[PDB]
Amino acid sequence: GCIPVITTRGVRCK
Amino acid sequence: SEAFLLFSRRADIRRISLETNNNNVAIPLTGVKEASALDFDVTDNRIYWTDISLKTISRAFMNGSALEHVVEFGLDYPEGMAVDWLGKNLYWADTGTNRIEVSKLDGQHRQVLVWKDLDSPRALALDPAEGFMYWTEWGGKPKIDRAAMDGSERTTLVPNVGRANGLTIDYAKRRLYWTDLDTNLIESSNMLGLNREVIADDLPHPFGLTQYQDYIYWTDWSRRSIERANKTSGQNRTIIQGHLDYVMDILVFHSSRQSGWNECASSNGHCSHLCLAVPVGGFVCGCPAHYSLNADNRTCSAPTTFLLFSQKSAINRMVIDEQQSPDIILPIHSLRNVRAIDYDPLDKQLYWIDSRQNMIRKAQEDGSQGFTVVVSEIQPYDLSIDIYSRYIYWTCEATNVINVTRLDGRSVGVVLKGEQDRPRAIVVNPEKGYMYFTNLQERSPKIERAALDGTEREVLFFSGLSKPIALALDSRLGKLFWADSDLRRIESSDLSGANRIVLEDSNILQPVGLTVFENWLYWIDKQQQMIEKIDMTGREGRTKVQARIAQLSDIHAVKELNLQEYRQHPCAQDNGGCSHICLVKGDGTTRCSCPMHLVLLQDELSCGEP
Ligand SMILES: *[C@@H]1O[C@H](CO)[C@@H](O[C@@H]2O[C@H](CO)[C@@H](O[C@@H]3O[C@H](CO[C@H]4O[C@H](CO)[C@@H](O)[C@H](O[C@H]5O[C@H](CO)[C@@H](O)[C@H](O)[C@@H]5O)[C@@H]4O)[C@@H](O)[C@H](O[C@H]4O[C@H](CO)[C@@H](O)[C@H](O)[C@@H]4O)[C@@H]3O)[C@H](O)[C@H]2NC(C)=O)[C@H](O)[C@H]1NC(C)=O
Ligand SMILES: *[C@@H]1O[C@H](CO)[C@@H](O[C@@H]2O[C@H](CO)[C@@H](O)[C@H](O)[C@H]2NC(C)=O)[C@H](O[C@@H]2O[C@@H](C)[C@@H](O)[C@@H](O)[C@@H]2O)[C@H]1NC(C)=O
Ligand SMILES: *[C@@H]1O[C@H](CO[C@@H]2O[C@@H](C)[C@@H](O)[C@@H](O)[C@@H]2O)[C@@H](O[C@@H]2O[C@H](CO)[C@@H](O)[C@H](O)[C@H]2NC(C)=O)[C@H](O)[C@H]1NC(C)=O
Ligand SMILES: *[C@@H]1O[C@H](CO)[C@@H](O)[C@H](O)[C@H]1NC(C)=O
Ligand SMILES: *[C@@H]1O[C@H](CO)[C@@H](O)[C@H](O)[C@H]1NC(C)=O
Ligand SMILES: [Ca+2]
Ligand SMILES: [Ca+2]
Ligand SMILES: [Ca+2]
Repeated sequence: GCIPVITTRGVRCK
Repeated sequence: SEAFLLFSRRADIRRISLETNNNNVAIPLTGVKEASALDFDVTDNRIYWTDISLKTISRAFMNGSALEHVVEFGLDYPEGMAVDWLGKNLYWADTGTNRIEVSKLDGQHRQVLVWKDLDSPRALALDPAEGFMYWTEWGGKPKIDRAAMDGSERTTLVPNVGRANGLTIDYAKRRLYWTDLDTNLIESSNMLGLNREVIADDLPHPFGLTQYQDYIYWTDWSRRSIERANKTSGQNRTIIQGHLDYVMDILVFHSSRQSGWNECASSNGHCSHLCLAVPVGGFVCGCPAHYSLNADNRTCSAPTTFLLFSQKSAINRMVIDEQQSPDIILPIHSLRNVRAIDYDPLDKQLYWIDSRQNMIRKAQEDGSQGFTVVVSEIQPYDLSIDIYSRYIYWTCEATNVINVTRLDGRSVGVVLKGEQDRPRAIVVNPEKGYMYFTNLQERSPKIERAALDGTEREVLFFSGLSKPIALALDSRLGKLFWADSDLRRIESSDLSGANRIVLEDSNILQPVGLTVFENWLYWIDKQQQMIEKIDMTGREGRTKVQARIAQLSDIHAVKELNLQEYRQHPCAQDNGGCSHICLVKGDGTTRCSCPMHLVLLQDELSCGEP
């Protein structure tokens, strides 16, 4: 399942 | 007027009472997949939330009634959003589109406020009583930015900061708060970004933030908590709730967070469309995207001269101005496979072929008045509107005919049929009484001309073609244009077929459409995913217009119709008295003709059966 990930451009499912 | 804490988690928006110990309840929402960003309107107790997965913004009352989608199109990652409770406006930020937009709280009059040099705008806070908005920018060089609530005088407030979230204003004390997801701090400053203070440095993963009274509230993703502490000292800590992993946002539902006044609150500034708070002067009047503010600074005017380009499931509009206004998606529903578009400048209506439905549809730019002009062995391939006689000339891939239908759907008839004919692309020239089309016969592609009744049919070009799939023309210059998707080039010639010349054949991957705007020729490169233009005068160079546009399908320029010039056409007045087809001859006079299944009567105006 997805877990939110903080990226350089925002929060993304990964 | 009880104080409530609202938090978003997974697909729910849940409620914690800040005054009564005995209160945890979920807001009764339907159809939400990922509740992210929260705000509310103190005026009517409506709550607003964005959906990262649905790519929508929505609103409802706290009791779950009047669920409404206010923003549906043009969102990728709407991670920021805030209600302007004085001007009754909805602001949001999208980190995918790199845009900060505004609209009325019901979604009307959508406009783009910040779009340039914007990298991942995420957390948005509004101060309509002062006319400033604040936001955090992520990306290569994260910063906290400030601007007026009309987008003007954008400036960087706090340059040395990591990715900041939960930007919150303490309105009573005039202080900004935020979490830093890189330094794992909760910081505070004044409205100018000075007097910076670390409020809490011992938190392992602070993400969300808000402020109420003398306390700040945060969420910790490592501690799976909503916690609260003194906004000044950072002490007096208490855990509001635990075992809440991945809380996207927290919000204080209380009138103290939405107070004050501005000119928009008392009178909306009398603006027709948008009243936006500004620091000096109080307010300015705004307009929907691509509209013009009139000389009265109160009323707006829609664009009359623009560029339309379509994708498989979208039709976009852009203008050519010098503030470089951004392209927008038209809020048109039920688009499945748009393969060709046109526009009627008289009634200001958009037309397109959807080849998933095998229909010609028409709507207004707001998506209203959806009408099916052609429906079911019907396979429309391309279309071109005769704006004077109010007809669509369109090609049919199944029956291999050129069919004519009026804009209201009544069938005129077929003007071209043929055993080995494969008529695909088409442009009408009602000014001179001719049409131009491509004949994609296997092993012999052709570009052909005929009168608008099928007579006077001649092959203009039969060599140096592989897949001529797009056609454009300009009657004033007397020039015809086409793009060859296999030869990867764009050509032109006189409408007579003389002076064939290659306009562009370098660094083109797959041209699938083209259009003419005054002295500029635009085309779309589907494989290269860009729009390009060339100055046909040769003065200015080949310019990249926009890139990273997927599934490109068509492009079409619209110039404002000159009504005096329009009514000078003889076939614009009662079709010149003709029952079916009004034609222009070299004498400038009018003659009437018929579709292939009728014959002209001795009335020299009316068509009848054989
Ligand atoms: C959250 O945490 C904050 C910070 O710790 C708490 O606020 C502090 O509360 C204490 C206790 O009440 C205050 O101490 C008192 O201060 C007054 C006056 O202090 C002056 O100088 C301070 C130092 O620079 C300054 O911070 C003060 O500023 C406050 O007040 C002004 C005036 O309106 C206001 O504009 C500001 O925004 C600040 O709010 C102020 O200028 C001092 O006179 C007090 O002495 C009295 O009390 C003692 C003991 O009770 C008694 O012995 C004396 O005889 C006298 O009667 C006392 O020292 C401290 O100033 C506060 N600091 C701030 C920054 O506000 C807050 O209470 C916490 N919230 C909770 C617990 O909910
Ligand atoms: C709408 O806002 C405009 C802002 O530019 C005003 O135009 C400016 O008006 C000045 C006079 O106050 C004039 O000197 C400037 O040249 C002009 N600015 C431009 C053209 O960029 C305009 O103000 C009106 O000006 C005239 C036309 C009268 O109608 C006055 O009664 C107005 O104040 C604003 N129009 C409004 C508020 O109706
Ligand atoms: C909120 O906390 C303040 C501060 O608490 C003090 O400092 C902390 C670091 C911690 O060590 C606490 O145990 C301390 O008491 C409270 O204000 C203090 O109250 C005590 C109690 O008499 C007093 O001796 C101190 O002088 C106060 N300090 C200040 C700066 O005013 C305050 O009472 C707490 N609020 C509530 C509602 O409990
Ligand atoms: C919900 O709130 C609205 C707004 O006040 C109100 O009209 C309605 O009666 C309430 N109850 C239900 C069941 O919708
Ligand atoms: C032309 O279109 C009309 C409806 O627009 C249709 O009834 C007619 O059969 C078509 N002719 C063909 C496909 O040859
Ligand atoms: Ca907040
Ligand atoms: Ca066309
Ligand atoms: Ca076109």
